[PDB]
Amino acid sequence: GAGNQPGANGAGNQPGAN
Amino acid sequence: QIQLVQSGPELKKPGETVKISCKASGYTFTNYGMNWVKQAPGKGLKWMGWINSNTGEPTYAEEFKGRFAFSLETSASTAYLQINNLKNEDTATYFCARWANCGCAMDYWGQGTTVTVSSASTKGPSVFPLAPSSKSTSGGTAALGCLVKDYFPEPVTVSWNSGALTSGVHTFPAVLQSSGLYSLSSVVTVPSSSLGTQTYICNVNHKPSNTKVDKKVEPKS
Amino acid sequence: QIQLVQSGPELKKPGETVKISCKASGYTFTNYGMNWVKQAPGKGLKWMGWINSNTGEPTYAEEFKGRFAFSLETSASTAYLQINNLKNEDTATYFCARWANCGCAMDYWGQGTTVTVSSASTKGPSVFPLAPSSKSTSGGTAALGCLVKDYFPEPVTVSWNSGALTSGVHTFPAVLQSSGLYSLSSVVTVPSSSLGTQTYICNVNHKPSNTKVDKKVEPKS
Amino acid sequence: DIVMTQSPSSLTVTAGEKVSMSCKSSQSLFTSGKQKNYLTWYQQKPGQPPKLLIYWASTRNSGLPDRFTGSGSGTDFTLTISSVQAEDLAVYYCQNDYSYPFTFGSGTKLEIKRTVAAPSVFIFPPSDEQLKSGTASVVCLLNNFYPREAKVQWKVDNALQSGNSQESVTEQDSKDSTYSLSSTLTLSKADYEKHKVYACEVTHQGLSSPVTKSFNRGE
Amino acid sequence: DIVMTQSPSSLTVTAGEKVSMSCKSSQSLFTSGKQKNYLTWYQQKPGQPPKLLIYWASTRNSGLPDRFTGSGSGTDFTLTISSVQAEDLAVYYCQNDYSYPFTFGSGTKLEIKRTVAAPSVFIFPPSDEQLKSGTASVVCLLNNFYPREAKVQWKVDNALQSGNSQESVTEQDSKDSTYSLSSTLTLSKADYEKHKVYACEVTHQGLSSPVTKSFNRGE
Repeated sequence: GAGNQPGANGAGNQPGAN
Repeated sequence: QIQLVQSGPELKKPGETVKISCKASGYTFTNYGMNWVKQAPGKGLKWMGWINSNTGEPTYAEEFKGRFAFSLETSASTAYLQINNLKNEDTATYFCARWANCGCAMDYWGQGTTVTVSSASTKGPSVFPLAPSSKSTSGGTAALGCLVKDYFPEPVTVSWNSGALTSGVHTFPAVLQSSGLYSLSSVVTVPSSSLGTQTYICNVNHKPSNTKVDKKVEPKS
Repeated sequence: QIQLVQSGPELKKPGETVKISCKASGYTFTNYGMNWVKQAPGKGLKWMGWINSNTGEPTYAEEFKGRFAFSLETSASTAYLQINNLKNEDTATYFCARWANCGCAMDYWGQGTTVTVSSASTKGPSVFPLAPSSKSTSGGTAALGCLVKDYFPEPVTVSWNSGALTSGVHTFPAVLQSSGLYSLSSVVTVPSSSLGTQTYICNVNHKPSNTKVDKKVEPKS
Repeated sequence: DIVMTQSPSSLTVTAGEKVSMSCKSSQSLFTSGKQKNYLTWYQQKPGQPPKLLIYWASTRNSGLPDRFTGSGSGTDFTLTISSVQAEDLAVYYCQNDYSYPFTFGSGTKLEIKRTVAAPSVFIFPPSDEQLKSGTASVVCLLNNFYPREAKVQWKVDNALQSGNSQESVTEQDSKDSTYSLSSTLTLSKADYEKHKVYACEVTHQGLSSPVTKSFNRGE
Repeated sequence: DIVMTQSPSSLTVTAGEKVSMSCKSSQSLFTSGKQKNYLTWYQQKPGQPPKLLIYWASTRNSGLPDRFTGSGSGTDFTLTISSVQAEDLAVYYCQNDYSYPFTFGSGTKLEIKRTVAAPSVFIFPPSDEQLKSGTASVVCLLNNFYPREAKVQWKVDNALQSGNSQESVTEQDSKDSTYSLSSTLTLSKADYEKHKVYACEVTHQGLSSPVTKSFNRGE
């Protein structure tokens, strides 16, 4: 449930784990 | 349920501060972020920004950096919009809308808080009954109504018999008269034989002036 | 290309505001987030935070909440770092660095913006030629140079023959003299037979004082 | 940042016709990872917040009838209603949900055309509670007519006014796609008591000859 | 949150030796889902931004020669250069990339030791443009020597100074691993005109007996 990240879930906009 | 219930309307003089609440209920509050959307009167939708309900940190669009503030009370499931140093540009209707489970649309929306910025101060409305039709109409449809004259600012809430009578009602758009104030009329069509022995109450609520008026519209020819 | 090009150096009095730009080019800007790294003079690296180029959301480390701001202009592929209420702690070199395609390292880096916080104001540099005299050793060893005295703050950019002459150049670290100002010297070794009939221009640039000086270093004997 | 150019401005259709409306974005909204477009269609029925219709450019929302269908990919997108009902009149907004800022479009307004309906006309005497004040206003009411265009002339002692008149026209009805109009004539109490005819004359598409409803002051 | 304790601070090696350096984290950096360590090694050559060397604790970057190798797992990690070259002198930083905040280490500085190089000595008269001002400063230059330690004494009329002198020493060179030094003697114009010898005396490991370069004022 990724409602607190909108938009395109890029890898370079979502670092670490995860 | 899943309801975003938003605060009441505000009239504020320019340069002041307004703070709108959006109380959420029915979902895990810290898992869906909160959007704010401005709608100017008669105009389209404008995305103001979004606050992360998990980290607390806001994200504003470029037209809203600096004077606008997003905040949260997670312990009461409530989002806040604070507009500092009010201008006449800021007179609008403001919506909160939570980001959907996908993170790709705005799932649920508040009802909207209307904020009017004006140097003028509040005038209560005058409620006068529109007397059921003296002249006999061809069929048995008899029109009656209620008139809400000389108020400021928008909005007013009119209903009939505390919300019982709903069909046949036309609440009209408030037209702006030359005094600077607003005037409005609400008409309802009923059967002719039901006039007399069945009361008709017109319920007007003006929220910036604390004016709740109930008015019996009784026939007179 | 794939280049992060960052703004020029800044001198600011304490308590003021500085805003550094980082213009990205050569890749889809909205798919890689932007990091900011502070490096104090002579010290190590410190991770300040990162802004999500896709959602707009900044993330600051605990040592940088409150005075520091990350922002974006997506239509020009530029990230901004704004430091408000400058202190002498804030005198550093600041880097922007995009998160790599994995999301596990910082791929590409800006050149670095040096920000000096000081109550003093700018002094332009004095550029004096270090004479290619008759001190030439065995055969074609001849030293010449350029002296950059009495300036504040760091940095200065010196080059030789507008960037043509590159090898044999030692630009020295600026040593701080007792007057409070900096002085620096840049020497280049050339062949002795090439002194005369081949001109040597020393190109000094001090960006906080708007001082671009070209200086012919001509042999004296 | 992304411009959501939506088209047309307004569009007027008979109930049952097929309706297409376009939303074109200045960048692609296709991700290549999830293999779907981040575009959303919303409905704002008048006096309400926007209602979510379609997410992921094609997937209709939980509850929505099947006549609303979204197509298109990358740049050009299209919302289609296959048979418009009388309650579908609203404004339709597309939203970029691909990248910050999550911008909206200008919106397409949907208006219904129907057959001619002549207005039913009612005239109202001013209330005595208003007559306790210095002003007195008389209203005329046109109920359930099509089209919007209508002509109201007030006649006091068979002499037609030019000031004092305000019309207000309702939104188009969610059940029968008609309009309603209120013309209000605002006088002083003294100039109201000087005359006694107080007529309202209506010219409309549905009326073969114009229609006067009147009350002379008193019973 | 995570503390990146890096070791040693500096280490000095001959060109061609094998070099190991340690980075130890206060929490584990292994994810257990994607089955890889989130640790990164960066190189900061002097005067430059950091260059990415190794991500995922072992994967070298696109372009990097194979002598840089990263090992370790979970808590203890290790960067290894198998044959240091003269351009590898830099400061090497490890970074936590597992969880916020993505903290760095204190860095390991890598310095080259080489054979003895004696300095070449150059003396410069003060420029006439400077002599139009109130100050006059003479510089002495030591070029391309090893080791760093060198002794410069100024002798004006065979009388050795104690103030007025500033040395500046360059970074170690990426081609030949040597150093350069500039000693600057700053006088007033009047104290410059009172004397005429202006000598520079250099003591260094590469010189069997010390070396004086001089110019007498005028000639």
